[PDB]
Amino acid sequence: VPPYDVVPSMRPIILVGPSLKGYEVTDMMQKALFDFLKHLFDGRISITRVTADISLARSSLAEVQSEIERIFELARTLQLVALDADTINHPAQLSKTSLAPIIVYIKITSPKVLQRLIKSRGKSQSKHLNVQIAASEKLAQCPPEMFDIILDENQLEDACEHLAEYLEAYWKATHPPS
Amino acid sequence: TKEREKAKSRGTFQKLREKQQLEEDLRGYMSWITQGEVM
Amino acid sequence: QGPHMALRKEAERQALAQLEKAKTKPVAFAVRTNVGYNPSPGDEVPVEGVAITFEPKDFLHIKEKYNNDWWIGRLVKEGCEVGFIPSPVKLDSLRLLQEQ
Amino acid sequence: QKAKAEERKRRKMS
Repeated sequence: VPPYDVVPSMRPIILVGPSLKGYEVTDMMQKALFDFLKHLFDGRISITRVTADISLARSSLAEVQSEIERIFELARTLQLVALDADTINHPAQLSKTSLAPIIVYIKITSPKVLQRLIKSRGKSQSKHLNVQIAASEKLAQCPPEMFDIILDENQLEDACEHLAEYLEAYWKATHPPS
Repeated sequence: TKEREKAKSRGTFQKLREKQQLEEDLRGYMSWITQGEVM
Repeated sequence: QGPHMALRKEAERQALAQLEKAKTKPVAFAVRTNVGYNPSPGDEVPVEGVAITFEPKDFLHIKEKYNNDWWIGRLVKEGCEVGFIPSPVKLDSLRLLQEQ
Repeated sequence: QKAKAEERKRRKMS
């Protein structure tokens, strides 16, 4: 058992947990959150779009590790890293690599509102009713203290008052004054 | 108060608490879309 | 005594100057801790007083490597400065001295 | 909204 594990110097920010990604419901809720952190922390963030499944160390080892080492490059200049990962739907899905990303957990406080969200997306997402509520339940079955940042706020500004201030408390933790 | 606290126990704290919490949340579902569809 | 204090006290100030000259150095590599540790009086600490402590699942932005038994780096926490990080072979040395 | 808003404060402050 090694006591120290080579992690990046600035942890990559990940947004997840509303429900299963790969849908019009969960992704378009997160796409509003990537827009807020783009211009609020402009010049001190690196926001990327993730394609290959990084829960593997499908894709081979080389195509994933060359993207993991790109996250290793984005920790060298001591700035924020943000990931648009499209298959991450579990806390322990990213527990075996050497990244340890920031688990921002979007919390839908009421499970009945999700399937009302589902019937607002037309009949395309109305064919995918109970399949989204599975990992919407399983992430709600996971303990909230295992996560990092919890967002239970319906309005934009109240989910974003936590989403800006927590990492601003995290930036001053990483960076000391002169 | 007497005409309330009889029927206030029945169904009227469970009808108004939810539909003002789901009202925030129905807008709490649509506001992440409309800031993610434009920019 | 007097012949033992000529070299032991000139090593504490020389390791203190290396400790002051590494706070402005950029962060090389950060580690994830698995166990807990606090500084003790007999840990062969180079500058007695400026060592840092970590519990299980903490983060250490290591600046540089002082020797084979102590690293130099800071705790990821508001206001915390640099400090003496015990190396994994120093963490290998401390447990076997608890048996011998 | 008194038993909710300051419970959003009890999470952030710790």
